[PDB]
Amino acid sequence: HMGFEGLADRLQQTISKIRGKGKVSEQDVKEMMREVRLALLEADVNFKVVKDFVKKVSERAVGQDVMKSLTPGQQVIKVVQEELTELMGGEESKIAVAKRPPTVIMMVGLQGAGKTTTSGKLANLLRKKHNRKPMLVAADIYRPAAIKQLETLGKQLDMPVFSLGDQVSPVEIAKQAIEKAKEEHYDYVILDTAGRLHIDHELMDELTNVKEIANPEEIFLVVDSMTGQDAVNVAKSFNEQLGLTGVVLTKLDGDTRGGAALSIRAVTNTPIKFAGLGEKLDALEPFHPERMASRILGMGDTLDDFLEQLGQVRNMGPLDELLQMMPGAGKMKGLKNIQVDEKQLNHVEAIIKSMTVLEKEQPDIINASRRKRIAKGSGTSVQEVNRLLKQFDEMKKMMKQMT
RNA sequence: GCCUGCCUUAAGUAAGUGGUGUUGACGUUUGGGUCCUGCGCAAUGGGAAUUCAUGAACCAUGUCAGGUCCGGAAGGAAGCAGCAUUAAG
Ligand SMILES: Nc1nc2c(ncn2[C@@H]2O[C@H](COP(=O)(O)OP(=O)(O)O)[C@@H](OP(=O)(O)OP(=O)(O)O)[C@H]2O)c(=O)[nH]1
Repeated sequence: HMGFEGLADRLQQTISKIRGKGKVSEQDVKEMMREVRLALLEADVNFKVVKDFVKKVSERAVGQDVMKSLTPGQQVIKVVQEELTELMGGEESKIAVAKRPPTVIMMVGLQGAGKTTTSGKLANLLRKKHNRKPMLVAADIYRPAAIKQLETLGKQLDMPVFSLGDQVSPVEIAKQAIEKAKEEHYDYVILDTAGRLHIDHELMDELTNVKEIANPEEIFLVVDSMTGQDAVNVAKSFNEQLGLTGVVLTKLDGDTRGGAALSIRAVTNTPIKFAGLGEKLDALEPFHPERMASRILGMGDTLDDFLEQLGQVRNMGPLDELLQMMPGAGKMKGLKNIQVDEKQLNHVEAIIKSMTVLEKEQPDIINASRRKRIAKGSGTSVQEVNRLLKQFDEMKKMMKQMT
């Protein structure tokens, strides 16, 4: 949904020049790449990653006109898209599933990254998308309000939150937590671990002790996307002093650059598994490097009863499959239209639910005063009613043309 | 010119056949209608005033899905299928 908006803005005007011109020249690719290189540098992408990326794209883009003279510029875009995709990890990296339940997932990171919130988001995702039965664990004893924060999120999910207070070691908390999860048949155990503002020795000593007693199948670093290269460095230090298997990037809804997301793989070899997209518990999505690459480049992929079904499936029934979300991402690339219904759509739905069942079955049976009364009940005098009838006639004509 | 025809014109006179009344307004006239035609009517039939179940988008029906507005809040609010829902079938 969210992220990278600033890099896109920059790239997409240089992309404009090449896409329109089918012809590929030595000077054209050089020029596009100079702009691409400046945009990646200003987005705080790792410096070595930039210089390697500009090299591999430019090499492929001048054998590509030799590759193909058909749709040549649209070929240059496909190379950039393919390299952006590899740069953010090849393909979706799915959650591990232990051979024997429970799967123990360790959440680590620095204070303020979003550990505690993301723990709750991941539990939520495991139950809704995968039909799992998770358990949250309170292993950060070093701040007050930390436990109560997790417990509060747990009460909104109806999921247990294991805690022994703040006078007991996190090694013991993790141990008992995992054994209760075995006895009571919980699929997943999510450990919310400690952390101050900066790494120290007595953070890593504790985290290695917890890994030891817990033998986790996944160790996720939760890291703030808006910190750019500082996030890449936090990743490097965690991956070296214990083992990371994954990364959760938080606060993409405030990250217009994307430096961290374009750099984590190449510097640490750790894959990005999820993105946080907001404060609520349901703002977590799997990281899909194709679709972000496509995003960055502006590249995509009974009349009354039918109206009621369209209103149900369009207003609150959003959620397509078979790459429907991928081709419809960003309003299907905007579609050259800057107007959304919103309250206009709400008024259209209110005008739609202004007629009887017979009027819904036969829309042409309404007399002039017959839907003058309906317009008085709806709020638009004749304008909304006649626009709705014109739209229904246009939809009928389109259905007759399609059939 | 009835010598034959005035038989159709002022009674009949009589053999043949089923009956029948006139002094009696009699009675052995047994069995049928005894107003057929207009006035005020009552067996009897045809459609009834009124009885029990169901029924108006606006358009008469109390809040009688909701959305807009007045309002940080609430109520008025297609009272749309359901409710009393009538006379209208
Ligand atoms: N917009 C957005 N926010 C996220 C996201 N993930 C986490 N946060 C926010 O970051 C802040 C830290 O979250 P925690 O859950 O406490 O992280 P921690 O355990 O690592 O300390 C929280 O709010 P906070 O403490 O109130 O933030 P602030 O007031 O310090 O700025 C949280 O709402 C995300 O994906 N999008």
